[PDB]
Amino acid sequence: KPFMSLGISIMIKKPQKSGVFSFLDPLAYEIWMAIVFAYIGVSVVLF
Amino acid sequence: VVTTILESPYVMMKKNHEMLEGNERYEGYCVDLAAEIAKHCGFKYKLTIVGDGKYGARDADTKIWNGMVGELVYGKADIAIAPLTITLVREEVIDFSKPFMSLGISIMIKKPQKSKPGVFSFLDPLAYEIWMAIVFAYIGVSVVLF
Amino acid sequence: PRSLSARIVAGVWWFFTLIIISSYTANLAAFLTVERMVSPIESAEDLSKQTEIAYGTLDSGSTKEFFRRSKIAVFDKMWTYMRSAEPSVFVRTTAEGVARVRKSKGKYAYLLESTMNEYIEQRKPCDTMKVGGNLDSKGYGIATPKGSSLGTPVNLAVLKLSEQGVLDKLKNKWWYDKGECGAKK
Amino acid sequence: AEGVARVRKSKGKYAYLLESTMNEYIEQRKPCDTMKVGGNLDSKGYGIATPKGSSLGTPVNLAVLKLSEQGVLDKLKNKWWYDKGECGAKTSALSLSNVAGVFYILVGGLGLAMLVALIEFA
Amino acid sequence: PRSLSARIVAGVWWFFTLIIISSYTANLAAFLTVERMVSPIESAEDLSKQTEIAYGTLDSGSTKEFFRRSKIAVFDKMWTYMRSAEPSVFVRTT
Amino acid sequence: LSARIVAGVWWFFTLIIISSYTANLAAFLTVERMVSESAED
Ligand SMILES: C=C(C)[C@H]1CN[C@H](C(=O)O)[C@H]1CC(=O)O
Ligand SMILES: C=C(C)[C@H]1CN[C@H](C(=O)O)[C@H]1CC(=O)O
Repeated sequence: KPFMSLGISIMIKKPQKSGVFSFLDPLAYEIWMAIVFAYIGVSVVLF
Repeated sequence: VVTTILESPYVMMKKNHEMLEGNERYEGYCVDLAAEIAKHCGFKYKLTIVGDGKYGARDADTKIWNGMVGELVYGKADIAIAPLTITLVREEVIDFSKPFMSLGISIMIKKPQKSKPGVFSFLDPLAYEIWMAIVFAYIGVSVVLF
Repeated sequence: PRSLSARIVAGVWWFFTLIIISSYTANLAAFLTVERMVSPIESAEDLSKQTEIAYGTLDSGSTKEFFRRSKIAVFDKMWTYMRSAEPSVFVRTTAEGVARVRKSKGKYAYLLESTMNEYIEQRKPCDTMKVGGNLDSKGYGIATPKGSSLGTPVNLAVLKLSEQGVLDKLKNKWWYDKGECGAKK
Repeated sequence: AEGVARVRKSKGKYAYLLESTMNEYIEQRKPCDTMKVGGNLDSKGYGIATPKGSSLGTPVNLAVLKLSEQGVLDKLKNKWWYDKGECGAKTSALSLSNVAGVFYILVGGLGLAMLVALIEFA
Repeated sequence: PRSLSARIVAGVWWFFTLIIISSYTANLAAFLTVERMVSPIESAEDLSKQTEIAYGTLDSGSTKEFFRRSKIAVFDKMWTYMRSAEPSVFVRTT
Repeated sequence: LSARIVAGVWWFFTLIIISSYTANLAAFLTVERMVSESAED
């Protein structure tokens, strides 16, 4: 009689997921490039 | 002779069972399964419900097995196809085939309705840790501007 | 007037509370979308550690004998409770246990094998459910008298039907296919 | 080991079909980038094999059932699977550190602004 | 200006309406997230298995005979409920 | 009039930005609640 019960399964690779940077990620680093260039670009116009 | 027991959805009486006869007045999992086993072994069979309506158990003082296992040991039936748990106490008196269904003891409870959130649940989207920290930053900004 | 330091501080703080409130809206939207509820009794140890929620098994069968013959701390404690519980916590039939759960107003928990539990979970008015993983690993088998001529063929037959996936199909036939609540203003 | 290594070196392009036991084992092993998904495709089991018609068959059978009912097999599994697990072993929907780092960059702002003020009056 | 009583009033009120509008945005987003999900169709075949909503055909015609003479897992189950249903689920006309 | 419309359109700008942020983050946490069920895939 089975001393251990099992079944055929599927093994897949799931990457580990990991701050201020994480709060910056939905901005995707491109808000610092676009919104800041537009920030100094608006402040230069008002200047 | 195949012994079994009425248990949903293993063995159930058909709606029209009063006008039916033989093995055609029974339906369920164990019925189709019994049909399959009988087809593989190639024998004619007759489905019978256990007399006392019990499962295999031995009484302590009398040492007499009741139920379907009792019907097997005492030669009242030739095979038992039912939701019968394979146990050691049963395996000592009769022979079990390999499990055709795997199970285990579980817990059946009633679905609880969500308790009222109150004052502490609307906070949850902003953690108590985050409340303490947002307050530390609150007084930490107001001290700098100071 | 306008100060540069206080301006940029106010700015960083503004961005801050922005991140904060966006996170709040996000998390609340998530809570409302999924509406996941914490399990009332999750672990099997939660029944043994509390005396408020009653729990029991059938008056006879392999489950009751599993608690009777158990040397496990949790399961032994549970059996110790169930044997000493007044009024009677044991039931005669499965239907009686289920009816006791539904008429208990959530005060009674029914310890039953996963199969019937999965079945009743599919029956109206669908107010019952299975919580946590199984307490053990067992199985149902076709019984034959000791030294029967039918033992060898039934043994080979079960394996044949299982490997070709007929057992899983039949189980789906009588459990989840005719099941009232399937697939889990 | 080859299948697992092929999953890990495949960059997620390869999926390994294996028995649930070994999968549960590897899911507990470093670098810990692998996992089991979905329920089992079927229901099988491991058993103690004896030559056909052996004198040892019946006692080992009853022995297996005996050990199983007293729960030694499951304890043994916890011992060799989940007790030493490097990956496995504080789960909530929210973690502060996502919204928290801004506290630190804000402190960067407070210190720098304070600093430029100090150099402004100096 | 800096009046503290009125200031803390404005702050607490700001936070209050803040939480409120966040709750509205969240709830509306959730609502609109639920709306476009798949409605029961073959799950209405699972809904045919749910007994809260009654469902039926004409008392005579090709549809009723489609359910009567059906060997399909779903449609036959539907017939099994409809013939045994209390109260009667069949209608005379469209 | 110049700086006025500049500040106004900029207001709309950062408004759309923070709205996109809140929306995307809502998707993030909703997906976090959500799981990754069939083996037939
Ligand atoms: C339904 C009954 C009384 C039987 C069926 N299988 C289990 C058995 O074989 O013992 C019993 C249930 C239980 O013990 O909870
Ligand atoms: C419109 C009616 C009553 C007729 C038309 N064709 C079907 C028939 O041939 O019976 C009926 C509709 C139905 O049975 O759903």
